[PDB]
Amino acid sequence: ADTLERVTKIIVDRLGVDEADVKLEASFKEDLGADSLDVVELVMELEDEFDMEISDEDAEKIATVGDAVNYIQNQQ
Repeated sequence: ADTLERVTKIIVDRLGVDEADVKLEASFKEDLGADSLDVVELVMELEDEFDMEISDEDAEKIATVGDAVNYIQNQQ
């Protein structure tokens, strides 16, 4: 609930560009054209929002940025 919307504000406001590029099924690089840095970089600020241990290996090896969102619900 607050997690998704929270991450959505972080992802969208960041990799969303015009509020739409954000996509869980997207690899955050070839789908909505995103830089691997800003991508996992946005998931790092995300780990600080809900206090998580997402490292650069998470957002990168994670099934998808969305899984990162699912990663937060797994801690709640």
